[PDB]
Amino acid sequence: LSAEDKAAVERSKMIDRNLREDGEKAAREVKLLLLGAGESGKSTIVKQMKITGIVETHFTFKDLHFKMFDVGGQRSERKKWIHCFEGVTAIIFCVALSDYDLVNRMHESMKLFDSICNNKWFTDTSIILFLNKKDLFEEKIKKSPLTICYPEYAGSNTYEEAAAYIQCQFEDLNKRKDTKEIYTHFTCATDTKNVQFVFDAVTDVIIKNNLKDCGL
Amino acid sequence: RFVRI
Amino acid sequence: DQLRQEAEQLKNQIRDARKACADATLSQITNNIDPVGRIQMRTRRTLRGHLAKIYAMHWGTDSRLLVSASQDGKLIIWDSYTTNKVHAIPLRSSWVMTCAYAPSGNYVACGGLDNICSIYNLKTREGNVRVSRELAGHTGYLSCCRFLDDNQIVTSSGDTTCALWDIETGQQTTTFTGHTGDVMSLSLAPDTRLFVSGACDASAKLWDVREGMCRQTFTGHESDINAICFFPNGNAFATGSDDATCRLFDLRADQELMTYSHDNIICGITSVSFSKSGRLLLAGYDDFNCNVWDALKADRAGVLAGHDNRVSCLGVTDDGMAVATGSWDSFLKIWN
Amino acid sequence: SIAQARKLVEQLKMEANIDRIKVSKAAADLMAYCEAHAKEDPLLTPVPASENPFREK
Amino acid sequence: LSLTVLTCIVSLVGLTGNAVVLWLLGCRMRRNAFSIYILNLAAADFLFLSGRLIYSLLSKILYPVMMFSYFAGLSFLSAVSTERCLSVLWPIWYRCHRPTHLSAVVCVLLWALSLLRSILEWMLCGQTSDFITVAWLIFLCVVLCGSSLVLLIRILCLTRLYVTILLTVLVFLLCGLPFGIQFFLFLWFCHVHLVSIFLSALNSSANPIIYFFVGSF
Amino acid sequence: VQLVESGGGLVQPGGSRKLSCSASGFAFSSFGMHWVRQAPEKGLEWVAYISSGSGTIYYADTVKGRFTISRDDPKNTLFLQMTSLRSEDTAMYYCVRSIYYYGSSPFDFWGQGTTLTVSADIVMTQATSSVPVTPGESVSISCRSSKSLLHSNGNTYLYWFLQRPGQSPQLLIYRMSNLASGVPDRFSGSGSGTAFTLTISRLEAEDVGVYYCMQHLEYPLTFGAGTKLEL
Repeated sequence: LSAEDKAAVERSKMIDRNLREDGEKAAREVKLLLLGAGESGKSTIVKQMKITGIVETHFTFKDLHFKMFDVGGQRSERKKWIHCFEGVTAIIFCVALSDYDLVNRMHESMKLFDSICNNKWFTDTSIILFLNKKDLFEEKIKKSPLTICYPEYAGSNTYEEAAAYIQCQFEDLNKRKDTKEIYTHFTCATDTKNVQFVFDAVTDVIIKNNLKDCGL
Repeated sequence: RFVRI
Repeated sequence: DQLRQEAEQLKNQIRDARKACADATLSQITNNIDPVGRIQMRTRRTLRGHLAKIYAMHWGTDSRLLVSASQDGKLIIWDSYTTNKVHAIPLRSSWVMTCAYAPSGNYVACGGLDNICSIYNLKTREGNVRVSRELAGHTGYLSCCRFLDDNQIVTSSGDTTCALWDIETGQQTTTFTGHTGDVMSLSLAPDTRLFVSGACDASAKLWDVREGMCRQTFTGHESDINAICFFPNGNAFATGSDDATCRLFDLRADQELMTYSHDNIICGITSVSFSKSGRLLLAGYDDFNCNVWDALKADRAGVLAGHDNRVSCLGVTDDGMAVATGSWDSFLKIWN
Repeated sequence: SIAQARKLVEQLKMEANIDRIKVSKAAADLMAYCEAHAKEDPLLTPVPASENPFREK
Repeated sequence: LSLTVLTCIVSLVGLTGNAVVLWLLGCRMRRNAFSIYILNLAAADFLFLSGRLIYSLLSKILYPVMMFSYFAGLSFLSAVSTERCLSVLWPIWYRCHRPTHLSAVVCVLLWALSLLRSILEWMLCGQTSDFITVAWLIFLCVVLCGSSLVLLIRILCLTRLYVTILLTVLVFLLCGLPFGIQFFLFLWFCHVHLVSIFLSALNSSANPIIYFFVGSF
Repeated sequence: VQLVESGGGLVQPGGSRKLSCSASGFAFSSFGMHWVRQAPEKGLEWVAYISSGSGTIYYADTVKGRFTISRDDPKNTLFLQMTSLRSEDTAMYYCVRSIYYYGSSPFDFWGQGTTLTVSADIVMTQATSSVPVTPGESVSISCRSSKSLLHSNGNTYLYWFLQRPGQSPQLLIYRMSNLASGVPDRFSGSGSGTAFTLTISRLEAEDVGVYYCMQHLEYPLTFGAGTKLEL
C-alpha cells in the first residue's frame, strides 16, 4: 500500500469509530409510536408530556430519554410503511370515551385497534391504551344509554360499570393473549400523571427485554 | 502429600 | 353517467388491437435458444456498517463507488474495490427509503417519510458534505428519486403523483398524474427521454418528460407492483409484484411477452434488474435470497443465497462486472 | 363529478390511435440485441482472474 | 480405574461442544454484554477439558494449566449470575447508565486473579496457601447462589424461568465445587478423587448447552 | 478557507522558537497538515506531517529530535516546536493542508508563510533551470525521477506546483493527469514511469514563475529543483 492509500484506510477507520458512538447513544433512548383515531385525544397527551409527514417529540423523565412519533398526517396505504416501525419499544393508542353516540366512530376505533394489535410486525410490542375525555363522557351517558352504541350491553347506565365495559371490549380484541400486555389508563384532560403511568408501563417492558438479552 | 506438583 | 358508458367500449376497442398483433410468442421463437448454463456467483466483498436495516442502494457511474441508506439516519459512500468508507452523511430525519447518485458524481439525493427530497453536495471547498436544497410539495411519502442531470430530478410520491423538479430554484416543472394508487418505483430510459412508473393499482404507465403526457398503460398483474426496470435497448421493461411473479412488456408490441413464475415461490419481489446484455434477470425476494432468470426462456439459472433477512435492494454496475445486494440484516454483498 | 369522467375518456381515446407491430417481430429484436452483445457480459461468461477487479486485479 | 474412559467419552462431546460455540458466537452476534462472559467461559473451558483429554496418557505444564482454567471458568460463571441480577434490580441503570466495555474490563480482571493464585501455589514449592484457595472457592459458592435467589424473590414477588434458575445453580454446585473442595481438602478412602474429576469434566462440558444453546432456539 | 501563520523572527543559534498556524473557513479537524520551508533563494523542502486524528507523525531526517509537531482541534491551530536551532534553519515556513480519500486532491491550499532568520530517498532531477519565453508560444517542462512512481494500483504520484513572484505555491496538476480546480484548461500533463512532462499552451502574462515537481509515493516527500520562466 502507498502512503496515500494508507491514509485513506486511516480515515475510513476514523469515521467508523464515530458510527459506533452514535449507535450506542441511540440504543439507550426509548421510542414510542402514537396512534389513534380522528381527533380522539392524540392532540392532548403530548401537552400532558413536557415536549409535513411525521412529527417527533423529545422529553426526559427521571434520567430517561423518550422519543414519540406521530403519523396522523399521512393518508398513505399503511401496509407500505408500517414495517418501518417494527422494533419500537411500545405503542400508545388514544380512544375518546365520549365518541359512542357520535357518527360509529367508536366502532371505527375498535376496528383500527384490532388491526394494529394483531399485526405481523407488532407481535410482541406492548400497547398502552388511553381512554380520554372521561369527564365530558359523564355528561352524556346519564342522558344517553350505552345501548345506542353497544346493543348487547347487559348492565346499568352508570359510570362505575359503563366505563369498565368498554375497557373489557377493547382488551378482549387481543388474540396472542400471552406475548403482549395491554396497560389501560383512564385519562381526564387535567390528569397531571399520565407521564408517570407511561414510565412504569415501559419499566416493565425494559425489564422483560433485559430477561431476553441474557437469554434467561 | 500427593506430589501435587 | 352521460359518457361513462363509452369508456368501457373504448377499453374493449384496444383489447382486440393488442390481440391482433399476437401471431407468435416469445417462447415459440426462443424455443431452440441455447441454454444459459448454470450461473454460479460467489461473494467477493462484504460491507459492514449501517447498524439498522438497509432500504436503498445505488451505483456510481464509474462502477466503483456506491451509496447506501439505512434507518439509523446515515448515508455512507463506499469504495467497493478496497471496502473503504469515503463519506458518512448524517440525515436530519431517520426515516429514509430512497437514494440516488448523480451521473456526474457531485450530488446524492435522499427521501422518506418526511415528504421531502434532500440534495447534498460532495465537492465543497470546506471538506464536509453540505445540504444543497430541500424540495417540498409532495403530500405523501417519497418512494423513489432519479437524477436526470445536475439540475433535474424525477421523484415519485405516495400521493399518487410524480414530479419533475428544477434544483437551482426548487420548484416543479411538470406534474404527472393518472395513477389511482400510490407510486412505488421509477425507471429512466437509457436516453432519459421518458420513464415508466409502477403503482399499487397493478398498472404501469409510460410518460415522456418533455410534454408531460401519458403514452401507454400496461395491465396484467394481480397486486401491488413493487419494482420496475428497463431493458438495455430501451424497448422493453420488467415489473415485480406481490403475487410472486415478474413480467416482461414490449413498448412497441404494447402488450405482454413472458412471465417468470415458479410453483414453489410464494413471497413477493422487492427488487428487479437486468444484466449488461439483457440475457439475465436478477430478482430479490422475501425468501431471503435472490433468483436469476434466463430472460429469453424463463428458466432459473442460479440462486444467490447469502442473506439472513429480506433482500431490499439490488443493482448492477454500468459495465456489468458485479452485482450488489442489500438486505434487512444490515449487510451489503458484492457478487462475481 | 362529471368532469373527471371526461378526461378519462380523452386519455383512453389518445391511448388507442397508435401503431403496433407484430409480437413475433418485437421478439425477433431482443434476441438480436442479446446475441450481438453477448460477448461483453461478464456475468454470462466467467471473467478470468487476471482482469477481474474484485478478486485479483 | 475401571473406566476412566468415562471421562474420555464425555469430553468427547465436550471438546467439540465448545468448539462450535467458540466460533458461532465468535463470528456473529456477540453484541450482548452477556455474550462476552460466555465467550470467555467457553474459551477457558476448552483448556480444562483438553488438558484432561490428555490424561489418557496418565509434566511441567500439564499440572498448572488445568488448575488455572478450573478457577478461571468458575469465576466467569458467578460473574454472569450477578450480571443478570443487576439487570432487574436496577433496570434503568443497566440500560442507559451502564458504561460500555465494563464486561471486557472485568473479564480480563478475572483472568489475572486466576494466574496470580496459580503461581503462589508454585511459590509454595520451588506454604499453607490452600486455606486461601479453599476459602476463595466458597466465596464464589455464596456469590452465585446468594445472588441467584434474589433474582427469584424480585420476580416471584414466568414459570419457564423459575426452572432455569434451579437448573444452573444445581449444576454449578452438585457437580462443580466437589472437585476443588476436595483436592486441596486432603493435601493438608479415596475413589473420591476418581468420581469427582468425572463430574468436573461433566460440568465444564454442558456449559453451552444452557448458557448458549438452550437459548439459540 | 484561510491559513495565517506567525511566530518567526531573529534568533541566536542554540535557542528555541514556536510557530503557529490558525485555520479559518474549513473543517480543520478533517485535514492532515504539513510544514514546508524554502531557503533564501533556493528551493522547497518538506519538514513534518501530522495525521488528521493526530495519530501519525513523520519528520525529515534533518530536523528529527529537535522539531516536534502538534495540533489543537478545538482551537483550530497548528504548532511547531523547534529547539537547538542551527544556522541552516533560516527559511520561510509554510502551512499546507491535505485530505486523503478516493478522488481527493491533496496539497491544494498553502498558507502565506512566516520568515525565520537565525544567527533510499527518491531524487527528482529537474530540467534546465531557465527557459526564455515570449507570450503566445507553447512550452514544455520536463521532470525526471530516480524511481518509478507508478504503483501497482494504477496511480502515478507526481504533483506540479507554481510559485508566482512574491506569492506562495499553488497546485496545478495532481497525480500527473488531473487538473486542480481553479486553474485554466491550457495546463496539461503527460509521461509515465520515470519521465514526466508538463505542457502549457498559449501562455499569458500570468504563468511567470518557477515550477516544481513533487513525488508523493513514499514517506519523505521530495521536490524538484525548480525551473524559472522569464519573459
